[PDB]
Amino acid sequence: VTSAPDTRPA
Amino acid sequence: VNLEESGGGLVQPGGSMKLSCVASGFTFSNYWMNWVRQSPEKGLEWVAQIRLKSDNYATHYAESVKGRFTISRDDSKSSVYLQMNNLRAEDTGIYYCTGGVFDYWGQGTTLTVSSSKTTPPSVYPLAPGNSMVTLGCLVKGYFPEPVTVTWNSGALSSGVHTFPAVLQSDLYTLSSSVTVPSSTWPSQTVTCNVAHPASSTKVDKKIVPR
Amino acid sequence: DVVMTQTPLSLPVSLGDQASISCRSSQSLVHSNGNTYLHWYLQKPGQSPKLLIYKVSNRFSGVPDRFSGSGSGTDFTLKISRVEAEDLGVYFCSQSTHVPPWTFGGGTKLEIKRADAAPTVSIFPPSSEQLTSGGASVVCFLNNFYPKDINVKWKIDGSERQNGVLNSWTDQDSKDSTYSMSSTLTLTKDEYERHNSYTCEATHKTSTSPIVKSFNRNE
Ligand SMILES: *[C@H]1O[C@H](CO)[C@H](O)[C@H](O)[C@H]1NC(C)=O
Repeated sequence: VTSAPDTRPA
Repeated sequence: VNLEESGGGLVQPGGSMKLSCVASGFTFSNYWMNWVRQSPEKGLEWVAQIRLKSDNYATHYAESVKGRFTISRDDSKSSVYLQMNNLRAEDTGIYYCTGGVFDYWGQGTTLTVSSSKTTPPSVYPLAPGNSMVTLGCLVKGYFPEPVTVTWNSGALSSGVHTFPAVLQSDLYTLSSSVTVPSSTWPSQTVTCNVAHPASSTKVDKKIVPR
Repeated sequence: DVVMTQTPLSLPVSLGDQASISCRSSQSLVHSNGNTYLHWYLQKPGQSPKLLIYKVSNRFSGVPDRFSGSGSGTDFTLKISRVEAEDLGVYFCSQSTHVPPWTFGGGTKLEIKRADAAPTVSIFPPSSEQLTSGGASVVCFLNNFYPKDINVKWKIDGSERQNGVLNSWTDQDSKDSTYSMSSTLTLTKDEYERHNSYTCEATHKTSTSPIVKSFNRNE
């Protein structure tokens, strides 16, 4: 419940 | 939920160590798993992360441990591992296994990196020279931390106080007290059990009258 | 790296009152998805941390209804209403938004304000086993007192001795919101066997008179 989705811009 | 760690103790500088963690009570295979260490100097510090099968077991490491530590997981054993090479003094601390960031925590195991030798404790009974009597155990001269103290193998707990260890002249000292009804002692025995995982030593000392 | 800052270092609250603990971040913790990944933990004495609140305000499993979290951006607060003694410990915040690394606050200790209590004092002479190794520790337990402030003097045959004294305090006890302390005077056997009377004197707010316990080698 504590994990956020990663953001990964090129 | 339970996570139980193993490994640790005293490691010489430059040496290696493998911590292990076994988990139960949550769907282990769908959680990112992590190691977090705790020290007076740095507080709580996230160390390493391993992700899922789906993620091809992607990993992240803290700057202070990258290239020396390897995290891995065994979904068939509900286990996570931390392999540590070229350990430094700064790696000393309590290591927790965790699920999520940070949903579930283990109980912690302690790692000390120093060029010292391991020294098991000397355990000394504290008996007195009312309706209650206070007894104790003095634990001297051990290294590294920690020791754990129980009384009557954990069967006495309500009247127990255990004091944090203090490091003097390169060796630790701590004490524990237990308070029980005076009618019941010595007729019903009272024993302190002192465990020192790092030296693989436990001492059981019955408190007998002087 | 997001820096997490926690205040106060220690918080005194009466049972049944409300406590508020603050957590600041060096940057806003709002994530692209609009969620805010700020979480609260409680580390009770001698235990590992346990998750209390996730994403600012959601109670985790088994968390009583007196815990609530609030805040936004860089400024967050945990409120513990109707405080119970079992709520004492170190409260941490952590952030999962800007990662790696996942980062933690430095912790806030919740101290329960209870009624003054005088220490129960017990003194213990050296064991025979310790004497055969050439050492001689006299141990004084000062149990179940409040507030934490206390002073211990050791006297040997009437004169105060400061060298060789090791003091150690427990964390607050959840059963009765008291503290306990151990004071140990370690001598060599050689010096111990040259003196007769060993006294620990505890001075605490609860009385202008010290609480004195004494052991005489003429046992
Ligand atoms: C992506 O955005 C999130 C916040 O939504 C985090 O800041 C993360 O660090 C970002 N990733 C990069 C490369 O900037």
